[PDB]
Amino acid sequence: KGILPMKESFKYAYLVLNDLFQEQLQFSIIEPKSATKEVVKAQPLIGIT
Amino acid sequence: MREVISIHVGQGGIQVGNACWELFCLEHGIQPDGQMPDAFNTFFSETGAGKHVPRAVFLDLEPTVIDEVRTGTYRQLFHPEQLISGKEDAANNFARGHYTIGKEIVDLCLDRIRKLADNCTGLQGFLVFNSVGGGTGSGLGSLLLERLSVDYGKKSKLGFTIYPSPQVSTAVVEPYNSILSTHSLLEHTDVAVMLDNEAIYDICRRNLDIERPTYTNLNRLIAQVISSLTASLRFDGALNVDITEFQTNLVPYPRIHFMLSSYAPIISAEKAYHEQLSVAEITNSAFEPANMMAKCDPRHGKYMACSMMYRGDVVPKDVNASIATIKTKRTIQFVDWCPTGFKVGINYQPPTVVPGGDLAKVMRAVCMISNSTAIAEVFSRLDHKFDLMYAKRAFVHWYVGEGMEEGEFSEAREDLAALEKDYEEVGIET
Ligand SMILES: Nc1nc2c(ncn2[C@@H]2O[C@H](COP(=O)(O)OP(=O)(O)OP(=O)(O)O)[C@@H](O)[C@H]2O)c(=O)[nH]1
Ligand SMILES: [Mg+2]
Repeated sequence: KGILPMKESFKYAYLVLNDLFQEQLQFSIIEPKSATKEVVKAQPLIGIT
Repeated sequence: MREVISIHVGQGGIQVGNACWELFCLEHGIQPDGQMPDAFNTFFSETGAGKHVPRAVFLDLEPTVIDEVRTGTYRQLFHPEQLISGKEDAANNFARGHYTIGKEIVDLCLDRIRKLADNCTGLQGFLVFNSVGGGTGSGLGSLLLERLSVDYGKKSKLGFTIYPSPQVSTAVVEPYNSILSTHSLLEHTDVAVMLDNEAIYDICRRNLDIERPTYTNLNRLIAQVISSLTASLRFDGALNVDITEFQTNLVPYPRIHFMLSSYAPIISAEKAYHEQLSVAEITNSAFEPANMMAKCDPRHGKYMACSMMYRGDVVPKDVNASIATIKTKRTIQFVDWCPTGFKVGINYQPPTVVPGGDLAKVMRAVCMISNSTAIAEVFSRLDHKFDLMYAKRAFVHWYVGEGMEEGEFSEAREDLAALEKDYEEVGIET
């Protein structure tokens, strides 16, 4: 969302650190964020008779 | 000069007709041979010298029950050629008894009905009994009602149908023909009374203390209810009620005529006399939800009108003093547009006891016929059961191959939806 008031230099340093931790330790220092996607699915009009 | 004709179709109908016809013969002093060793005229007819002939006709396509009737102790009572019997059973198929084999038998039944009606001079109306969850019963009942509605017109017909229990069932296909028969009698019968077996089983278990009941015990209670309903036509009473005085008091609208009954007291001789059986306590017991003769909860809906019959030595002031108490209670609420909803009848003749039966002899009894908004639950659950199998068109081939069209199932569903919407529309306050 661009809400973190961070200098770009620190943003790149943090990403490089995260990639290093993900390769070496299989862990991310970045917290996962949820992305909600509206999907349109088909449902049959089963008549509630 | 007042008469009524009772129609019995199907195995359940014949087995409850036997139950009511021991009781009437016992109540009027007529021996099983038909010979006495002016109130009989409502149900019977005089032959000139000696025996009496019931104003009843027995119908069935399957001959076993009629053959059992024609060899029992009551072989001499019924006229030999009013026990119409077929050869082939409908086998729980509604389309069979409405389109295939019932049509060839219905003409003889209508001829018998005409021959019985020409004898009566003051015909009050017809009674009909049929277990709904069967082929021949539902189909022939529908066809007979449809023929009578046009042959006679405005004559009143009363239907004591036995709907299937909520969960207990004997067949697997009874929702289909139950729904179709409800469709047929919705626009053709003036009164329909609910009679499912599970509620009466619970009544017997709790009050009569019988742990292994059979169908005869159920049919005796139904016979007692019928006798209580029709007592006012053949016995002197301080406040009489006629059959024609019902649609003016219990039926607010032409579509709504399904109501559920109750009876009180129900007690055995082993502990009946230890308590006084006052009118107040019996009229309280009659309104108990657990004593409904159909497995429906009246606490889930409003009341529309209550017609309730007394018989014995009851005094009107005691009846009024008990109606006031019921109006007082907060757990029983009537619909807004009905300030008074009680119709009261008082008769002097106490209920008669059948030897070897369950009920004891008492001096006071009460029978209520109550129309309530809560009845929609049975329609909803039957509809839900119907939809489950009609979604996959199961068992439909047994009906399409007997002459019925494919679309005939849908319109019964639409009429039930209309009835359920109507019951909801009526019960809302203004
Ligand atoms: N209360 C009561 N119900 C009964 C009695 N006998 C049968 N039934 C009900 O009737 C339903 C089936 O219809 P039946 O009357 O047995 O048979 P039918 O009406 O002659 O129809 P067919 O099967 O074609 O012969 C069952 O689900 C039972 O619940 C009875 O003696 N008393
Ligand atoms: Mg049968």
